[PDB]
Amino acid sequence: LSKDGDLIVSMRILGKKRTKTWHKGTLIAIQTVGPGKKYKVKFDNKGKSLLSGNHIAYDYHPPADKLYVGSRVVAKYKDGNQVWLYAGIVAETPNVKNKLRFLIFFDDGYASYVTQSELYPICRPLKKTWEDIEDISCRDFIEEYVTAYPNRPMVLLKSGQLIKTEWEGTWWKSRVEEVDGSLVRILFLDDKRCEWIYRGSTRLEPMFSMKT
Ligand SMILES: C=CCn1c(N[C@@H]2C[C@H](c3ccc(OCc4ccccc4)cc3)CN(C)C2)nc2cc[nH]c2c1=O
Repeated sequence: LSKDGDLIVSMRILGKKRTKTWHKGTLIAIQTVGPGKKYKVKFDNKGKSLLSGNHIAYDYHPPADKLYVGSRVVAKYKDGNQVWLYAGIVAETPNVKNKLRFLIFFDDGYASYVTQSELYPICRPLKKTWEDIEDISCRDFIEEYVTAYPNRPMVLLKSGQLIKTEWEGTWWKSRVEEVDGSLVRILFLDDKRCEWIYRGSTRLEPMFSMKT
């Protein structure tokens, strides 16, 4: 093949690497294989990979208003001063309470708000968009969140409040530092990490009680 719909050899594309981060590259081949197609990408760092349609993204931000809770996307994370692209799911479309940003649940647990300009859309997502999440606890969470929506039990926390927050199987004295839309910044008080957590997460002691 040389076309699959709007996918046409030589164009620019994002591809997913074995490290789970995505990188710009050029689509250099399209080959029917099996019931589907596979998509050969030559990355800018000279490398190459043969990716299924759900592991390439288009080099252009989605028209908001085509995006929705469930939408499969790729988004920027800001590792200190590094910047990585990581695949995720849209948990909130923009509105007043979240200061008109998108809440992205990443494939790997984490959550953060972003903007139309920090989002790339995945080319051929599964129908049930979460079925390609490799981590199971996240595949099930996202399934239940998207299906239930607009039901979203969260706890309300105020800046200053003290709570227990789970971390590697143990519950840590911690403190709430800041709240932003559907996320809170917890400070674990023994070892001094901060962490953003979705306020409906069960790592939060209140939410863990509410939910048993
Ligand atoms: C404050 C944020 C830290 N953080 C994070 N970060 C992760 C970082 C993840 C990542 C990013 C870049 C990577 O590639 C580097 C590289 C790897 C191998 C070879 C070569 C290069 C690899 C992994 C991406 N997801 C989005 C967030 N996840 C969670 C979850 C609960 N809590 C937190 C938290 O606190």
